[PDB]
Amino acid sequence: NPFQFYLTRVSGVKPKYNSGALHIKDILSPLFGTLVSSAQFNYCFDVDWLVKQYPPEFRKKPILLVHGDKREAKAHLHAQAKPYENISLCQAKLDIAFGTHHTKMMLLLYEEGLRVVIHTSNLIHADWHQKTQGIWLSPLYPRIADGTHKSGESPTHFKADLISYLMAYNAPSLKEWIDVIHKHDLSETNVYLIGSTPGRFQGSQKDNWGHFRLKKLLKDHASSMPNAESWPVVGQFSSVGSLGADESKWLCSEFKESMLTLGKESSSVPLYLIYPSVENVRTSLEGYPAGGSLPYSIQTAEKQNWLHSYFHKWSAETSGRSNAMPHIKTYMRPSPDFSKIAWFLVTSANLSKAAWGALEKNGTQLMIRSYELGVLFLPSAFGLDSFKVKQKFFAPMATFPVPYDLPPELYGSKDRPWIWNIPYVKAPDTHGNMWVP
Ligand SMILES: Cc1ccc(C(=O)O)c(C(=O)O)c1
Repeated sequence: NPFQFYLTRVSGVKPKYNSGALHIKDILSPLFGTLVSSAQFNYCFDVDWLVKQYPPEFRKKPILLVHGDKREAKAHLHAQAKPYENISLCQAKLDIAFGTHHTKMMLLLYEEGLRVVIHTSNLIHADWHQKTQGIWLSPLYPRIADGTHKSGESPTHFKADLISYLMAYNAPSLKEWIDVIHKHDLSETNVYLIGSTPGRFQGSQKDNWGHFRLKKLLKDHASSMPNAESWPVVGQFSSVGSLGADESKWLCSEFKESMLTLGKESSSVPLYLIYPSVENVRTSLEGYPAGGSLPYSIQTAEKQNWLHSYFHKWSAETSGRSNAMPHIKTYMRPSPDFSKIAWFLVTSANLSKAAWGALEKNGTQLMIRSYELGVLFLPSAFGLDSFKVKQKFFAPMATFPVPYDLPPELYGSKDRPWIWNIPYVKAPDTHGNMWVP
């Protein structure tokens, strides 16, 4: 395949559904490279568990943990890392309130080159056990020979864009990784980087991040087709923020507007949002505890009941993962019959203004609260006009492996979105348990 898009291994499904899936131990294996140093960007870490995922021969190499924790939470992370003298920490600044360091990325420096992994999983056992998660693996990037002056840049601008993303941290430990990236040849990269970083961006800087970055890439590197108004937008996520009193406040006015962009010329487009129902969670491999990783609060949900008419069940027969609750986040643009897609994005970004950005000051300023990162697959970057949808995820390689079922199925009249902080006590889950948060 050209795409290098993988799901994580799921315990408790038949082995055919893990054929070609990746566990964290596979990513860190000596088969992927002879590790010299690594950086782990994430939200949540179990350091004892993380260190055991590295092969023993690599377990003492330097590891940088890039996190967003403050106050008592920051102290706990430092206490976790203290027994491991090779572990350094970088606290990403979060100077806008209610922001999160949500980016999930590995930088892996080898004797043979450099690899970048952009994925969706926290660095805890539960996130790699029975969930649907997504991974993009970069090629092995060779070092540019000293004395040679080359850009090492790809047609998607990935090298400069990744450096720009890291520069926004203003962190000395990350300037070291910027210098590593500068020394490597990333020209084989066929995906576009879509990041979010905290700030208030005006003028052209608006196009650097969040949903305006997606809009700019779709304008410059995708083309509109006849009947484009008939091509739906699909968003699929594990958390929902406060979107406003109706769809015109943000969802259908600016978020959907960016996602429906195609080409440079200047809405009826259907919007499908995929988010687990209570029933999906109750009968999952984990049962109700899967809902601990599906944060949608009752306080937020009750403000926006209009939103739930957009909601569609989680179903993933194609990858054997209907019962592996999603922590992956994906966005894509299928054709009216769902047989082709105009693009596909895997990202950390949930359905949230904090992640994607919200316009302020009469539309002159894009405000983002959080760090997010994803990769965008555009047909043009592969010499194609569209991607065919892979019929069965694990069975021409111009076919993109969409990990869940199409078309998405609307919630039934008695279905409700999973809301994590209310009790579910009238029907036991897979393990015979009730949920009382
Ligand atoms: C509210 C929140 C906080 C952290 C995460 C995460 O990094 O897992 C999530 C998620 O992605 O569901 C959601």
